[PDB]
Amino acid sequence: EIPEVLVDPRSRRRYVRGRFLGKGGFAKCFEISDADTKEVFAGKIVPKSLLLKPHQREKMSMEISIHRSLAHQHVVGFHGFFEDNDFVFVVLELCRRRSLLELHKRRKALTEPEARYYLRQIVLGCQYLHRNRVIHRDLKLGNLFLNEDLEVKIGDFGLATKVEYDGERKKVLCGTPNYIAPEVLSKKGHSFEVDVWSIGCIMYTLLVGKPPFETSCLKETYLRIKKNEYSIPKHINPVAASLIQKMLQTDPTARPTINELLNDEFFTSGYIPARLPITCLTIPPRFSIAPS
Ligand SMILES: C=CCn1c(=O)c2cnc(Nc3ccc(N4CCN(C)CC4)cc3)nc2n1-c1cccc(C(C)(C)O)n1
Ligand SMILES: [Zn+2]
Repeated sequence: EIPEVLVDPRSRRRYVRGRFLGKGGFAKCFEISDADTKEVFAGKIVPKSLLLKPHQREKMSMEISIHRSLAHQHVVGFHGFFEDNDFVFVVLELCRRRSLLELHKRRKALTEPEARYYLRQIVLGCQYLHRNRVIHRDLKLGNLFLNEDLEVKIGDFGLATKVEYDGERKKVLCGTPNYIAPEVLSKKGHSFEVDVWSIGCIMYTLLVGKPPFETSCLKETYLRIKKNEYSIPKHINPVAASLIQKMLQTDPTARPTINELLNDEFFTSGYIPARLPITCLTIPPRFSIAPS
């Protein structure tokens, strides 16, 4: 049973357990608030009872050690971690506007400048991660959180990995990513190109309003990722569709690096709003010059 109040004995801090946010893996997420500073955060509470096997305990440590080394405007802030007899608690930045998945749920297909707006911040954050030699490996709508200003914050570093040397090919991804890259499925080894693939899939879902490889059978969805079986609707811009085609290639050595993306015609030749109206959560924005 999760405690009503959580206390860290090294930093001397008390966080009051509040609203249930979401359930991921073993973890339960609750909005927690510091007794003294009156600051609210997102709290990831994992039960030790489900961390008895050292393999699962090591995963949690790897996830924390990776997340704590990350400081960026487009990454979910890390404020700490602590533990007790039965639980592991992680203290992270709380984004009150939830995640792009909620936005996708209500809004489905988004306007082209809205996608250009978010994709820029998803890339900027991922650029930071790749500069620090971190592969997220599970980039999806549900872990791209939005703060009050609707700026993207990447979170959920459970499937993340640090690249220890030049040209390293990770042979094992223990876990199941949402936008799983073909090299993961075919077990040929993988590197940074798996994140560009996820970004390509995310781009498709924001512009089209459904995932590129969604089938009833997830195993038949995997067959499609392998065969490169997708079709971009013809109502989608030929510049945006050309970027999706670049990012969704079975050959990882052919996908643009996280650094070349902001320099694609899709970004450089299109309107990228400086900020989005909070109405865009509910209503599609028109982006007009003046109001009649
Ligand atoms: C702490 C675990 C990972 N995580 C974060 O780092 C994070 C940061 N901000 C947020 N914000 C947030 C706020 C509210 C809500 N909900 C409000 C209640 N609704 C019923 C559903 C949506 C939702 C989010 N939420 C955050 N996280 C979060 C919270 C719930 C579920 C999940 C997943 C599904 C990725 O495990 N992640
Ligand atoms: Zn394993």
